[PDB]
Amino acid sequence: DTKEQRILRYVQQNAKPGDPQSVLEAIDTYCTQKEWAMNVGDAKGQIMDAVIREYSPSLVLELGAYCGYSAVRMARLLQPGARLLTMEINPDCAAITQQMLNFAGLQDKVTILNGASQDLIPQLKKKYDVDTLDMVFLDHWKDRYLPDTLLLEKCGLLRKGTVLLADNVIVPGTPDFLAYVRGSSSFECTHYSSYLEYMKVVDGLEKAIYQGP
Ligand SMILES: O=C(NCCCCc1cc2ccncc2s1)c1cc(-c2ccc(F)cc2)cc(O)c1O
Ligand SMILES: [Cl-]
Ligand SMILES: [Cl-]
Ligand SMILES: [Mg+2]
Repeated sequence: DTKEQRILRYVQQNAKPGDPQSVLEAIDTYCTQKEWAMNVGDAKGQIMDAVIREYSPSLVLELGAYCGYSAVRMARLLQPGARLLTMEINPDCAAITQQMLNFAGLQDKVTILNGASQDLIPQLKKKYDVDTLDMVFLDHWKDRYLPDTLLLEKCGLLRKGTVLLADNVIVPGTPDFLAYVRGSSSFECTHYSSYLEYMKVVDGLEKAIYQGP
């Protein structure tokens, strides 16, 4: 089996069904004690939580689900009726994410879209009945952060106040995205310095709030 399957099984055997906090703990324990994996982790997760609680978004888009750690993190804090759409290119990971959300009891809040962001973003309005997004979590290929931000704007999916929150802007890093949003009058940006998941290595989140054209 794969590392991702082992993380899912560990959750199934060491967390409580329907308890998202126990799911997060189990993943963080496994990834600390057994095998590193690219979940956002607890250090950066705490900053995500604070952001989610500040904005109480009704409709969140996530690029890059992986095993569902960030989707569980965000969905557990959503208000009733609020929704998360998460896009995952790897079908094995899409299936693990679905099972992770099922175990956590969050499946009614989250729709896991298996496919590439550059193919799926243009379908959001018509296919998934999206008007505009309240928040976007970027956690996919680091060289896609900038092109997908520009694609989101092109598609009319951003509104005044839409919050972009971007993982890994330091490690592995997303230099073009950071330079673009930080230099654009269409974004108000804040950096939240933290640590790479499960490591004593500096990383951070970028929050970039869209201001309109
Ligand atoms: O690559 C990372 N994350 C993206 C995986 C790409 C998955 C995709 C999902 C999807 C959905 C839709 N369209 C297209 C795509 S492409 C990543 C890597 C590290 C890291 C840090 C230090 C290391 F030494 C080694 C890895 C840490 C992280 O937190 C990451 O998130
Ligand atoms: Cl994650
Ligand atoms: Cl961590
Ligand atoms: Mg990441």
